[PDB]
Amino acid sequence: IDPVVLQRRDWENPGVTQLNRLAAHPPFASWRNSEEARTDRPSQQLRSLNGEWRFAWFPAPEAVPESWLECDLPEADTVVVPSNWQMHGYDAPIYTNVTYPITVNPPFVPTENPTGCYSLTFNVDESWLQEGQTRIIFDGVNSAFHLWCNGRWVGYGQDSRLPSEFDLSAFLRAGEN
Amino acid sequence: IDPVVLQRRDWENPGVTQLNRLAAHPPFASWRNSEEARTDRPSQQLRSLNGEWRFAWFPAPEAVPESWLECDLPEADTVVVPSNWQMHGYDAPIYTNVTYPITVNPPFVPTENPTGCYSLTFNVDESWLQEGQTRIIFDGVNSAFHLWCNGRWVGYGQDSRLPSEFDLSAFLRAGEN
Ligand SMILES: [Mg+2]
Ligand SMILES: [Mg+2]
Repeated sequence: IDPVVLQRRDWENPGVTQLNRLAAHPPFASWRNSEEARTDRPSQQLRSLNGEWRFAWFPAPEAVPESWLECDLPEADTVVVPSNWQMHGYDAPIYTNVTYPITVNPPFVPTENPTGCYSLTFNVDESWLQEGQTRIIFDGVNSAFHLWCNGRWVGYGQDSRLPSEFDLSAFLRAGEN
Repeated sequence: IDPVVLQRRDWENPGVTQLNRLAAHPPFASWRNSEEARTDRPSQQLRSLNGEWRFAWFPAPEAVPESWLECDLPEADTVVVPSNWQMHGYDAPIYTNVTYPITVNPPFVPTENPTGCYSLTFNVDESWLQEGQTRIIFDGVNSAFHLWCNGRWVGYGQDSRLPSEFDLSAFLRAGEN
């Protein structure tokens, strides 16, 4: 995968902690019924994309083949999301206390940078696209990520412990995405 | 010019105020003689690049031809630097008090964005490149700029009223640059 994304190396620049990320806010559900809001019941406007996803491990972002942007890699596995890929055995989890698990050379990280390629094919109803705004919410991604929707680059996010949100309204189509 | 530079539009993103810019610091001259430092005499290690530069005006960054990176544009004039290009008559200076001179739509600016293409051919001695670090210092560039050296992209800067500095050690060659 290329070109601006690999050349710009946003994950080695503390001046770039996000690209195209929406403003942070308190928890939303966008109820269209007041009584459902009052009683804190599920909202039709808030969908979980949790469940079975496609996943492939790579030793570095340079190793990621371009075709992955367009379609599923045959060598990928089907895995549960949310998950830490170390818990599925793709590489080792590391326990260190104080000493960084990487060479201390800010803002640089090792060239061998384990890379998790997650993908999902899913439906979007036309009602969601005729009007209004459809965003995706990643509550936790460790430690940084680039996002594509239907082959098009959407954005980038950092901070493993807060939600990253991106407007997908111009990226989605009715049916399979 | 292209591809990552025009695609990223760093001049319409308050999250990117510089790329590859060096840390700010008090005025340096790197004297190699202490008596010279004491008397505040000129330093052979601090060279002015003020004087005659080549300049061309464009209505937008998109209209800048790729060739300008590699070689001088025949249509470019020879102008004095430092200068404001309005004072040379290339476009009009604007006096507004409170109301912004552009449509208030942060972080966006008009697609018609007057662009000043400056170039300089200059000598660097081998003594400068065999040892140590050679930086360029721009004390004031209004309002934002990309920098190339011998065709290769160096970095980007904002804030019109403070110096932007860049390491050219790896971009320069002995003789003409
Ligand atoms: Mg970064
Ligand atoms: Mg900017």
